[PDB]
Amino acid sequence: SDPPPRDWQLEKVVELSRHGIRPPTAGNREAIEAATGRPWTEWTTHDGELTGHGYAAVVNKGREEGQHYRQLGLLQAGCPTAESIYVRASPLQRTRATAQALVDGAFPGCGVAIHYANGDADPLFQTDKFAATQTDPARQLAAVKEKAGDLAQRRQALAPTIQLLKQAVCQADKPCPIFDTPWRVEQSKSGKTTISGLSVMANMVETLRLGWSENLPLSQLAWGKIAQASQITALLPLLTENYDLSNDVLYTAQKRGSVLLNAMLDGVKPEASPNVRWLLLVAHDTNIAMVRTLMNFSWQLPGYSRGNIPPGSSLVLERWRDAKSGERYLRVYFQAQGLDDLRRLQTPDAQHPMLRQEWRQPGCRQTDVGTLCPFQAAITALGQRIDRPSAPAVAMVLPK
Amino acid sequence: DPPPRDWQLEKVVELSRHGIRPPTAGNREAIEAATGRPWTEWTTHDGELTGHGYAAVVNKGREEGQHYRQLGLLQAGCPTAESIYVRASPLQRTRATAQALVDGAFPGCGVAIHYANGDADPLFQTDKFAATQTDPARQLAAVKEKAGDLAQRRQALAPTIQLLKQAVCQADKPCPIFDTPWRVEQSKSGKTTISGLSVMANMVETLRLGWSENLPLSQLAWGKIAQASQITALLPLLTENYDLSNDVLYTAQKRGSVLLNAMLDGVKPEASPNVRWLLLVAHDTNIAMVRTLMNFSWQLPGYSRGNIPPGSSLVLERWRDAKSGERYLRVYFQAQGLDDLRRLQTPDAQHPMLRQEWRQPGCRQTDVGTLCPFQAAITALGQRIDRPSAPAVAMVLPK
Amino acid sequence: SDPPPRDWQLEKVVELSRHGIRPPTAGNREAIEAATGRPWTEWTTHDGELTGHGYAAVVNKGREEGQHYRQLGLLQAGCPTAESIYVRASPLQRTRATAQALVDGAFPGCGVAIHYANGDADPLFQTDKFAATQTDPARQLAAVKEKAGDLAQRRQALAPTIQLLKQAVCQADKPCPIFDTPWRVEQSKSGKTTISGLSVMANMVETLRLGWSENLPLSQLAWGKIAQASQITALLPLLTENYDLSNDVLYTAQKRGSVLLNAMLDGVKPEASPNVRWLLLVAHDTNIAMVRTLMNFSWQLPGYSRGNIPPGSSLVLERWRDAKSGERYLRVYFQAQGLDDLRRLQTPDAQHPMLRQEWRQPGCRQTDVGTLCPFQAAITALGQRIDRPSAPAVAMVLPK
Amino acid sequence: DPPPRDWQLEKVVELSRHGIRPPTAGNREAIEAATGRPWTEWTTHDGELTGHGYAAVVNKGREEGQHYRQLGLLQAGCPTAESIYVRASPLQRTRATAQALVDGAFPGCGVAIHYANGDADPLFQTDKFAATQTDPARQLAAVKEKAGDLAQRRQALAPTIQLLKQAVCQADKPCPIFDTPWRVEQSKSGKTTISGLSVMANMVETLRLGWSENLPLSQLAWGKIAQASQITALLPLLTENYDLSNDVLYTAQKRGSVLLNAMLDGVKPEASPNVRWLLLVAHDTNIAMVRTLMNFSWQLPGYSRGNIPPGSSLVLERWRDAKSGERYLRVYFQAQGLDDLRRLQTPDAQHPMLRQEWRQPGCRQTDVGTLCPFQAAITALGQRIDRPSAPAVAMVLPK
Ligand SMILES: [Mg+2]
Ligand code: NA
Ligand code: NA
Ligand code: NA
Ligand code: NA
Ligand code: NA
Repeated sequence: SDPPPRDWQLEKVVELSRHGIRPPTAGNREAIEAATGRPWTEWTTHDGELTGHGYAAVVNKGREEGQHYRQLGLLQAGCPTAESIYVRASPLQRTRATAQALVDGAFPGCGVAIHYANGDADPLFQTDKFAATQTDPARQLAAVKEKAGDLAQRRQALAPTIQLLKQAVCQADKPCPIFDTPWRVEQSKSGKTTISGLSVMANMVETLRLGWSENLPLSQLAWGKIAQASQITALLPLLTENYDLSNDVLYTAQKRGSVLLNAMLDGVKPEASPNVRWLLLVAHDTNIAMVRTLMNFSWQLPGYSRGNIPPGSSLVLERWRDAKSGERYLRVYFQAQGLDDLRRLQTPDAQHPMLRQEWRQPGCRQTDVGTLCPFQAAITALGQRIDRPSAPAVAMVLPK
Repeated sequence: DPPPRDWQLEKVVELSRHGIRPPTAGNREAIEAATGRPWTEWTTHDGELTGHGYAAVVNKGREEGQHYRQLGLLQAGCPTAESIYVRASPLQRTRATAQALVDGAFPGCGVAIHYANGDADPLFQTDKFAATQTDPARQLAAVKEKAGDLAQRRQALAPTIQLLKQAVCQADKPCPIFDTPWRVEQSKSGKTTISGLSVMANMVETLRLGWSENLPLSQLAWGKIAQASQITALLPLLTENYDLSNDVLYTAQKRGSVLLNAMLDGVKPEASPNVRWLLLVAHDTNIAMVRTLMNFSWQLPGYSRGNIPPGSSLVLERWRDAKSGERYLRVYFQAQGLDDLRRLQTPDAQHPMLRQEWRQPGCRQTDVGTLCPFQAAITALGQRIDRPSAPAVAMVLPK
Repeated sequence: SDPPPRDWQLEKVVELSRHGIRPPTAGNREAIEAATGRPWTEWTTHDGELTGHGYAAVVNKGREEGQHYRQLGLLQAGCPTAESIYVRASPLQRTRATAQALVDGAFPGCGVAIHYANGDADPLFQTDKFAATQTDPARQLAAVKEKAGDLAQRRQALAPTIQLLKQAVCQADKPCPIFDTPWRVEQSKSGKTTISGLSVMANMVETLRLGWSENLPLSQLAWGKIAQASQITALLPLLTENYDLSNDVLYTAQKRGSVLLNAMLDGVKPEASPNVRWLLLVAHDTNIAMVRTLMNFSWQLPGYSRGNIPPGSSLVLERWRDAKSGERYLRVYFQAQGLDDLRRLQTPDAQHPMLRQEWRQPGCRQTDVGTLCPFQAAITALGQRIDRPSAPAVAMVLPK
Repeated sequence: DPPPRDWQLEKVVELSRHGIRPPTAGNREAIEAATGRPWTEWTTHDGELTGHGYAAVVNKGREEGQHYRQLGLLQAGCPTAESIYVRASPLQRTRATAQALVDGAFPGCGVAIHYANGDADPLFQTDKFAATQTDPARQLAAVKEKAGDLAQRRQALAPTIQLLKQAVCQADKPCPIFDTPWRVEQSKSGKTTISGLSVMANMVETLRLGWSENLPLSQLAWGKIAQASQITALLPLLTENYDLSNDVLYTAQKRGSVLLNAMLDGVKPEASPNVRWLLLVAHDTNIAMVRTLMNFSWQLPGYSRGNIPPGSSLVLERWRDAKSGERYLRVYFQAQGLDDLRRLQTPDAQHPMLRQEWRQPGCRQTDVGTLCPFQAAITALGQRIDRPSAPAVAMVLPK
């Protein structure tokens, strides 16, 4: 490495990470097995929990990240103190274990603890469980229908991708129910709004992507039908489509993601509590999608479709200072590993770097540390779509 | 006086312990009763392979794959059916460890592992098969005979017991286990244990595993243990318990002969399956019985005599000198150190695996390690095998 | 450690180190053996070369120093580049080997090279070998006599210390010539000005101090007569006195030290060549004494007399920046290890820290990183006594 | 089946190599002639102990002192006349290494070392004493007999020779040594060498020492060598040369018997001097002859068979079980790894010394290592000693 930058100084990191690789959730399994009329692989990890390979991949990212932040002088050599980091994970096993993996890698052998809510609902993450942040089913129905438009036309436009999925998952000369169902907007008794057909197809594509990333034997991924990363990439358009029509619907993102984006923007400002160098939040792709929608931030990384959120990927806000003037800037980016890098447990070292895309707007400047945006203007732009009634203050430090 | 050599590695037979787990459900009940307090609940289910445990096993498997490619045992790239066969005990923790090993050794290659359909593999769960079960009266006598004066044994380990008590007992509260005399105990199903000692051994294994896991110190032993040397100081209790259980010769003969026999058969030419690397993944109890039958033990840095760390393994290597055509066996045990496990250090050139080799007269020092004339080595290693307890198994399972 | 400072940023280090522990020089030995009428211990190291124990002690300081500068974010993690450091050593073996020891410690296993002049004279260090920087014997005679004043009175005032030295080094009922010689100003045929009696006594005290620091057996240090560090400390007043009347004479320091102080002050300024994070110069106590005299900087560290310069000790200038404004400051200090720490090869970790004294003047402020002085005013004050004709520009990067 | 034990370490006898040196003057002449080019001039005089070498030895001695205090062999604080006696070969490099060891082991204690007044110590410079010199005709025959077909030996090491040539030869220039057939050569004073091989061995030792020294890569092998594995790959040439010189049994018997005899006598009770630790500091040639008489060799991570790194040592430990009163011998060789030396890594719990133990039938694994019944061990270790070449020496020198 070259010596660390002096003219630019990193002050604060706020990071929102997805959990690492998991098998399908119990609900996902029910759906995909019904959709294809056959059982899918049972993994060595319990459905919905972080797999060992998932933990290992997250450690690899955390290790390179900790080295990077020591190199830049944000963190101390050796083990951290309370001033170094605060980790808040969604209370699910998969997110707690992912949070452990990140600090396990970033601070080798340091026994760094994580924090999570006592109950099974954290108001930053399980926003459908709190009055201020719940959607109204009637509004969500309208919103999804408005964005979806002609669903027959969307289904026809995805026909080639649907065909690739069918080839991978359907048994020769057997019923494959899901490919016969027309795409329509449906609501559950709890008022969750999904698209018939597409939503379960999206569950299938995520499961295949996760199985690829896991390094499952090919015989156990899609019955030997998928053998290269490009074949996963070709399926991802269905997942993007489902996201466009669920988590990335503005109404839904405003109701269910405003509290988290608000917490993140406040967290990157000076005078944040807790007073730490790195605030690390670990949650779900749902949360990341809603936040990036409110940010109006879109990405497309090599080997992935638009907006894809891989396991152990993260959205980062960094506050930087021009040391020649004290003027503050924000850097905003999304990072992930590629499909084969995850499968191979490749460390994201200098030669196989993380995939990354930075947000920008007029007035941002390209520096040796990344794209830096005047701080207040960046905060204002990123926060425009926040629904204030849906963004109550949350104490970041869990009482614990 | 070594002759001209052209060393070629022909076959590896490896018996690995599973990686790091939290206490088993049974362990937890015993240790929580023994100390009168709850112990940390890990993010991994009791008895399963932890994420950190998986990561540490990947690291070992990655360097091992590189090594055996460098030696020409394994071809470049992904393996074939002739490269490797992996058989794991059917428990989640052993299945998951088997996966981690080939995940590291053959990056991104989707290498499968194999395990029994039921809850019992006749190589590993040997107490579930008549031919390989101990007789209760014979086992009781063997354990009594080896234990001798247990009051003296307990008094001899007093400093170690005190260190354990300091770590796990609450000030000004009862701590039941430390008040129990050590006595032989035998269950209705025939399992012989030592009262006091055996539960203390469970406690020490739990603390060693929690250290190796990189648990926060507050959740390891309530902040009382902060360095690896404090774990090392407790391990004599684990060695003592092993001496009086898995390492009792009679027990090892009944419950371990089938596995050692299978390993010695696997390392000979014409083995089924025909693979360059036979990888077996099981439990410390299995390794302990096997090494006892071999009359082989070890002492590695930071560990007590015969300690079997998570992800450690016993290895048999068959070597040929391509010039003379003579064949040799190399036998060793390998593990990572305490801090290396805690830190997820990959075992590279600067941080090598800890290793000790077996030898007997006739063995020679070579550029590839201690190599022993093959026939004499297999014969010597099999001398303690109890023939009626060694039925031949099919190594390749159904699928 | 706590996280590195953000409001204060270290930009540049310029360091002038003494060589590490050596046996007496060949000249020293001749003098001290004549002075006491007996042979002194022959060390395992050649006279005047860096001892192995000396190298080890210097490595210990370099190792903690490299860790410190990575912690503060001046240096990169891992091995350095050309931008990290430039090391220029006096061409003597003792100074080359000391320079190697410092980077050996600071950058473990990195094979960092050092630089030194092809000949046996470097114009920053062997200043008596270059026309612009040589003293005139007639002026030096006047200068030493002026400062020395009544030498009989100085000798009488040091009588208790002289007695302690006699006790350590003189044989019972044998001639010890040096203690009979009156103190007078003398000049050699080359025009070097020394004080008779005192100068050789100072040679003796340095040799004893170095033998203590070396961990020589007590039987080989002063024939068993010195057994604790306090006994070395008690002798050091003679060394301070000799320094006051040689290297610390203003005239001499101006002629022979201006070129080096000038190079050092220019080196800590922005726009210095070479463009490096750390300029490390390795030379002799003579050079350090002249420089601190020109700086008007005096120190007294625990266990040492005023101005003492221990083996492997150094004078440091650091340029710091207030990251809230870009305003620049200078920190100036002298550092060493204590006598027992050197003898024991103690690493100067957090629990046995380097002994240090900082320079200051009105306007300096105490910060969490040390005493910081407004940069231009500090440069001006430190440079007041430079004799400009004696301070020619020197290319810092050796052609080489 | 171990009995109750209370292990007490009673005596250590240690034979250490000197630490890192540059090439000797003689080495430099040979290697510069062999490659037709000047080699780096170090800041240390040819053949002397380097500053880095001193520092690395201090590190080892520091951890060793701590260890032997922890075991109760050495009292707390500074030693007494009964704690240690240090005898070094009279060369600067060995005297300086002896100092470094006690400098580390007993911080700030002014511990003295001892050496012969002349240029020859009868334990170490054995060729300078009639009883312990080889006969020229017998030595020539022994070396010829072991060497056999040297053309085959040279052809067998061709890949290694090529790696050396790539590191040290200038492109498009003559490199004399690589064009010489390997032949037995005997000087007028009786010294037997192998043409080609012996100078290549000098080159490999120089490169290994330069690596260990932390020389800039540009000054090591003109930038051609950048990692430890490249040094490891060259070491077979050093092993080959040792096999045909210091490790020839006849040679070792004549020139090594006096030293092994003194070591075995020193490790027995009632030794003179009465000290807890007898420390001898000499040369790789001495260690090689001693281990050959012991029929003991090793292979440590990153090193070829029997390699003797700078600051490495052979150790004999006499242990007593305080319960039974039985006595045991433990025998091992220890060294630091290549990167550890280069980096001046202290050998702490996380970076332990590399070690291999000797054993024979009857030895047992214990909590303090491989321990061998004392009388049987000393007898077995002394079996190859040539009695006429083993006069008794006074261990304590005049001063
Ligand atoms: Mg290390
Ligand atoms: Na840093
Ligand atoms: Na689209
Ligand atoms: Na659990
Ligand atoms: Na004075
Ligand atoms: Na030299």
